Amino acid sequence: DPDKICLGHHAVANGTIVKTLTNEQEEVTNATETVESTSLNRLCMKGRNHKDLGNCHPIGMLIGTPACDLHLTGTWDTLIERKNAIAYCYPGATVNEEALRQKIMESGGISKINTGFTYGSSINSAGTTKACMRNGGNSFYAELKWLVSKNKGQNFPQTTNTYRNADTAEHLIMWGIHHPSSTQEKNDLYGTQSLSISVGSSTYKNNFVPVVGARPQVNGLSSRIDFHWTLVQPGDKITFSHNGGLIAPSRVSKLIGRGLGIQSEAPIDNSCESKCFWRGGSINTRLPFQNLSPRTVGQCPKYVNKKSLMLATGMRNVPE
Amino acid sequence: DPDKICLGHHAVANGTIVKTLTNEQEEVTNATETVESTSLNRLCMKGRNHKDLGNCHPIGMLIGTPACDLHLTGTWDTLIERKNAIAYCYPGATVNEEALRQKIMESGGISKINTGFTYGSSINSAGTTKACMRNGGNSFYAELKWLVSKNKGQNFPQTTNTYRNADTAEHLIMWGIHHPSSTQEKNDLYGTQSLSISVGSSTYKNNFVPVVGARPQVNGLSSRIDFHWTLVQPGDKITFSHNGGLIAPSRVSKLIGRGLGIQSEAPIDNSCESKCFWRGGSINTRLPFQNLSPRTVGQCPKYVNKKSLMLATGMRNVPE
Amino acid sequence: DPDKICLGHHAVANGTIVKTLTNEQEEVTNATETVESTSLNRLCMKGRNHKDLGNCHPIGMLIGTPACDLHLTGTWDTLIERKNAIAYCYPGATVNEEALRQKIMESGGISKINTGFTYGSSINSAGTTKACMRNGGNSFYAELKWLVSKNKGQNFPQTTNTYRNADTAEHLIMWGIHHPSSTQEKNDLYGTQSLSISVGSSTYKNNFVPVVGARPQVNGLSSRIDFHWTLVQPGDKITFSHNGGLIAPSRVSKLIGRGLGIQSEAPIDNSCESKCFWRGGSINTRLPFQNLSPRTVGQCPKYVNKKSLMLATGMRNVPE
Amino acid sequence: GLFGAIAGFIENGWEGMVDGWYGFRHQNAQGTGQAADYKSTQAAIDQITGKLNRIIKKTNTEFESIESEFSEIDHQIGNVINWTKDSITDIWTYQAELLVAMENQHTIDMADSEMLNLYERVRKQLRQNAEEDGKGCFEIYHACDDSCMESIRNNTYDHSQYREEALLNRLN
Amino acid sequence: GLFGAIAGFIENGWEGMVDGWYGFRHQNAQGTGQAADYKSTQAAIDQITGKLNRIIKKTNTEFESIESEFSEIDHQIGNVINWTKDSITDIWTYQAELLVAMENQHTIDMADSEMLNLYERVRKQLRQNAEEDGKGCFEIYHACDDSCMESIRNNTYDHSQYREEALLNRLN
Amino acid sequence: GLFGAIAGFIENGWEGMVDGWYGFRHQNAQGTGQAADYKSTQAAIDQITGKLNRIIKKTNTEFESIESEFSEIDHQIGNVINWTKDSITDIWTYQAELLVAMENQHTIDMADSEMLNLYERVRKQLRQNAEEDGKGCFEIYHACDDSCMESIRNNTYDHSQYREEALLNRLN
Ligand SMILES: *[C@@H]1O[C@H](CO)[C@@H](O[C@@H]2O[C@H](CO)[C@@H](O)[C@H](O)[C@H]2NC(C)=O)[C@H](O)[C@H]1NC(C)=O
Ligand SMILES: *[C@@H]1O[C@H](CO)[C@@H](O[C@@H]2O[C@H](CO)[C@@H](O)[C@H](O)[C@H]2NC(C)=O)[C@H](O)[C@H]1NC(C)=O
Ligand SMILES: *[C@@H]1O[C@H](CO)[C@@H](O[C@@H]2O[C@H](CO)[C@@H](O)[C@H](O)[C@H]2NC(C)=O)[C@H](O)[C@H]1NC(C)=O
Ligand SMILES: *[C@@H]1O[C@H](CO)[C@@H](O)[C@H](O)[C@H]1NC(C)=O
Ligand SMILES: *[C@@H]1O[C@H](CO)[C@@H](O)[C@H](O)[C@H]1NC(C)=O
Repeated sequence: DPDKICLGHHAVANGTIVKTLTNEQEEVTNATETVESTSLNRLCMKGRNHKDLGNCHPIGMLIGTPACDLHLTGTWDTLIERKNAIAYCYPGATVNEEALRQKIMESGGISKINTGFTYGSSINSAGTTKACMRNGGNSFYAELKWLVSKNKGQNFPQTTNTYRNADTAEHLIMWGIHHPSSTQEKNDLYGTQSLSISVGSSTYKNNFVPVVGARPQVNGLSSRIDFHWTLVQPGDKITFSHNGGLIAPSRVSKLIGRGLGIQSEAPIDNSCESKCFWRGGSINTRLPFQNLSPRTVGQCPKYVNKKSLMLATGMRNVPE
Repeated sequence: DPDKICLGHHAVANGTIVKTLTNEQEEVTNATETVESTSLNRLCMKGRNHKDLGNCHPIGMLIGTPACDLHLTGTWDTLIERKNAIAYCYPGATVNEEALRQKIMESGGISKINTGFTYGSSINSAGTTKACMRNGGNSFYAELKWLVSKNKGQNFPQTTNTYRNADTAEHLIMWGIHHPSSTQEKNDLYGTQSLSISVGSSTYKNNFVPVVGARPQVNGLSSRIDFHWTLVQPGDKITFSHNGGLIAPSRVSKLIGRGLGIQSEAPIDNSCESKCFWRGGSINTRLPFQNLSPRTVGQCPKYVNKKSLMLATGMRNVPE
Repeated sequence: DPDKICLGHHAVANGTIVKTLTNEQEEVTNATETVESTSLNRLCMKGRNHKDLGNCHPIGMLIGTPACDLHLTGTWDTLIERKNAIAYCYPGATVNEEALRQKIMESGGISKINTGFTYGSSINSAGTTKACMRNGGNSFYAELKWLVSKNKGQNFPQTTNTYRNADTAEHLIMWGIHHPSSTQEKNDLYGTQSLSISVGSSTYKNNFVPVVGARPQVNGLSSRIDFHWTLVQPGDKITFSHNGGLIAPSRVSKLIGRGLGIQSEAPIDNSCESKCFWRGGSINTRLPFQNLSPRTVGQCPKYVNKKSLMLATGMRNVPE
Repeated sequence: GLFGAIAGFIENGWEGMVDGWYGFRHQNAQGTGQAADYKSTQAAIDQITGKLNRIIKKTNTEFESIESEFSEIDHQIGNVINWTKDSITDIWTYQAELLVAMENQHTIDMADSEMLNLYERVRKQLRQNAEEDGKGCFEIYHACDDSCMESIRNNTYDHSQYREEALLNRLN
Repeated sequence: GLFGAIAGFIENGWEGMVDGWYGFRHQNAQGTGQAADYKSTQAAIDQITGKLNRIIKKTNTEFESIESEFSEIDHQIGNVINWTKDSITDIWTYQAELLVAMENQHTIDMADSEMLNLYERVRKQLRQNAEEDGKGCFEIYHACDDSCMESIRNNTYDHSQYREEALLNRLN
Repeated sequence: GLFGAIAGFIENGWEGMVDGWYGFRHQNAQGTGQAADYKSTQAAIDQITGKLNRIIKKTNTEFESIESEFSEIDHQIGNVINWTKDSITDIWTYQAELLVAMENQHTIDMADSEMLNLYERVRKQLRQNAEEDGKGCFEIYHACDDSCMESIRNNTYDHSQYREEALLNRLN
């Protein structure tokens, strides 16, 4: 009877199912996942000079809503925006709002520069409201001035103010137009005269008229302050000509360098690091694909419409 | 003892390293590059009826800046725009500037058609400036007219100018609004009256008010002329209603067919042909990929984030 | 001398040519097409609550052009727009036209809500024209009343009309502005007075002035009625303050849910079912690729720049 | 080819074999015959069916219009859309060409491998009773009648029975 | 499969072989034994490790937001972004599916090739001293003790040493 | 490798074979021989030429500018273009890396298969007249002069002419 040598390969009791070019259900000895299905329910901020805005809306940083008092200036490589964050203590909206939010959330910081705007003796330039509370007292947007007639009912004097950008980088300037709730309010604040607000630079020209109208009650007020913005190029002069209704800037903004804007509901964790963020937190997987969200920022696995894609790490399993 | 026949394969002294599915460092007898890393610092213009604008900005062609005097009209399949090209001799800007630039750089030529606009005896239509010099003399945009009061300080008369498109193809009409440096300048040119410019066609309605304001001195002027443009459809009429501040067109433009717009710093070479261009010149490679720039025009290899990708053209190299 | 058993494979007289990694002309026993070249010249609408607008342009549904009288309201999962479809019976266009058309063709229906606008004795709210006809007589856009002053030359009075959005969803409001052909026509219809139309909500503030200028005869008319549109937020109100020239809305629109918008020349077929549509009709292929058009809507094969791409379904064909 | 059988040491295919992809032709004292092999044929067909199942499909992603058939869209966004759609077309055209080229290479080589695996199974079965002629045939060095030829096709041929006869004839 | 060994002429795998992927079982007068083959095992593992190094990776491209989580973007640009992102997802989903399907086919066939390469190496070593049983075993026609069996596994078996004994036993 | 020949049972390549990719070295009484094999060489070169024809090309798709080299485009559409272009670049970089890795694996394995197919063709030609040494050589058990060696290379070698001599030397 001849002696015998037999050649063979290993097998495992329970193999794993993978797909091939030719077979939907190929059993192999081992396989590993290529699509990440799990996220950390935190924003991993280790190694990042990050700013969590909390209830401060990015636009609130430029106009100086009380909620944004800790976020008026600074530097960051990562800026985190939260749901239902406050921009407007006084009711109103910004024209081209989303464009402005995007620019702030792309920034690596904000510097503030004084406009140097002054007002004659017949102007009260410290108009305040119960809608914008600061230090347990009636206040206003930190970076703007509510200009009204010092004497109730008196015509607001014709005023011209100019901001010159003395810097080598562009500045962002914002202003408001007050839309009174009634003719009685308009007359008391600015007088009976017809109101006209002109804004002019090299790169921007526009004209505004306070529209009197009783709007729905928001923060106890039927009036509105609506905001406008433009960029002031290096060396340029922007001129405000007004006789009532202008909410004038006391400072302009400079957006410094670049940063990663994140919109998320996930709490900060300074103990973990990450390069990939979404609404629900951080993705620290080494895998090439993820099925968490098509909406991610940073350096991320690619989104795929797949629960699982198993990569074989062994031969066909042929058990005994 | 026994005669012997041996089967074998070739090897080379100097193999080439390639990457496989399984091996990062596989030595083969030969390989060829798939990623182009080199370019010609030249615009290969053989077989092209090309226009090199040199110091002339595309928009300067339509309004007739002195730099563009030899590029007011023409035909081409390729239009070459250079860095720091001049559009504006009189300091200012065009509203929707990029859209206009791209539309010119998509064209296969420009034709000019007279507006036939005339003006009352109290209008000086030959306004000139030292900012727009020709042959050591004060001049203006060739395709427009600076309308001012003939008598300094007198109210500019209420004027109406209508252009009818008599062609079967759309015409591109441009006009300027003069924004004086001071009230004195405005009064001297147009008088003390309230200035208003209306422009109306079938496809375009707008109103303009000259904005008085000093801007930084550019080409010796703190005043500005800002440009607006629209397309006049075949058979349509466009009407200008103005009482001072309108810079009125002498001619409208017609963009002829289509052509390839190139923005490049590389000099023309009539000896070589190319279908692929970027800022730095021409890509004549037969290779499928390039890592020169993600910004190319024409028929191009695809940009990849790789220095080199070697395709094996031989078996494993197994030297003795 | 010795017995023999021979192993072999089949062949066919007429093999098919496919491409491999290594061979452009590889003959195999059988292959199958992967690129669809053929379409049904019909819109397969089985299992879809569809609306065929025919001669009615989507925008005509909101303003209520005679051609659209059967499509002023309704619900659908699929909306079909045809070539040369009519929006404007009176010559003119909508500002931001394509955006409105896309919103309508994205929708799953239109609801209509009364503005409740009622006008003084000084106003006739039944102005009609030869350009817009139904029931063999001069008429107007169904969803807007043309407001005319009773006496030729007599000033149209200063009128105020407010629409309140009492709903929990945003409403789409449209209005027209008249642009007279002659200075006489302007004074004839709305009086010698300087006409002004203001539209004001919490989120929208705009001002319109009829530009007097002769446009080319379209539908026998030299003047133009241009349309404007905005969204009214839940709980907000939009106010029209006007003294002639306003074409005021009789109803506002609410777009209901979502549907698939199709632009096609192909006739309707309710007998057959499809998930993929283009200009030329329906694509019901099971193949992964198509070369009919890069413009498709629905669940579609991917467009490729290929006539044919044959997938081998057999071995090499080696005939006798 | 990769496995050297089809368009290789097998000179050509059999147009006459209509009942299978692979099979056998024999010559013995009783005459000649042809039969298809079911298992190898079905293994090749099953693998090709697997490819068609994976490849002959579209995504269920619902795409909506971003281009008007019958009207003008904004020129600048239209340029972006044109750049993007032409970029996507170049990717899908390339992916399609590579998929079918790669699959076609693999289909042809897989079919080759199934022919060789049948050839190899028969070689090991016949053991020391037959010799390869290099043409895809085995010269059998014993009397192998219709029932014997059937045992080879059926994978039940017992070399041990014929060994003494075969070795005598092989060595003379 | 492609190389006809794993799920081919090798009936099934050995669950008992826990120290390697490929190996030997022998039978002689002294008894039976099992031993893993290090070189074939390491060749398969190293190639799969290479695939994992290439595949288990993301790009270092820093993407920024073009969609707001908490507010409305322009509807028209939103429609273009939606079309583009869904087109990119369809591409990556397709590419992911093709990558893993192709790699899995190759991984299985590569493991098959390494099994066949070890088998072929032993066949050529044994030369005229052994015969194939068609099940992945060699019947050795001489006394092959534990040292002899180890010499086959170690690739140091000298056929000439046992050739005379082997040919006599084979031919008889 | 997949076919076990190149960087396998063949220890190394021949730098001295400059007229072919594959071939023969021989030794007999008459002298030392070397000759390239034309058919196997041209099969490998033609398959690699096929790949170069497929891969070394660009699309004829005409792309125009959507980014200004020398001026500012709209910031919001600029962000969309940046996202889209970077997404397209990640796809082409990935497709380029996968294409070359897959093609390189196949090129190497294809070249291996052409070596093995030449070796297998020779094994079958020589039949019972030669034995494999396991290093890619055949020890021929009869006088095989330059005409005999040429007949092996040229696929005209008749095993029956030398069989009696060969079996005598092999068995005794
Ligand atoms: C986007 O591409 C489309 C199709 O290539 C362009 O539409 C064509 O425009 C040319 C004019 O140059 C016409 O001759 C064709 O009839 C049009 N074809 C189709 C199918 O519509 C379109 O011009 C491009 N968009 C932009 C903004 O340039
Ligand atoms: C782009 O696609 C997103 C996701 O499909 C759309 O957002 C959804 O819109 C529906 C309304 O039909 C809501 O019910 C969902 O809650 C939204 N989902 C998310 C995650 O926001 C969005 O409408 C699309 N954009 C445009 C302009 O149509
Ligand atoms: C789109 O991406 C380009 C390239 O990354 C951006 O342009 C760069 O901007 C940085 C600002 O930090 C400059 O320092 C670089 O010199 C620029 N490079 C080039 C080639 O232009 C651009 O800012 C991005 N677009 C938008 C709208 O943000
Ligand atoms: C199986 O799973 C992974 C590789 O897929 C690895 O962590 C583990 O070591 C493997 N175990 C084996 C091959 O026994
Ligand atoms: C053998 O083959 C070689 C190479 O193709 C050829 O040149 C030669 O003519 C052949 N020799 C004979 C004698 O047929």
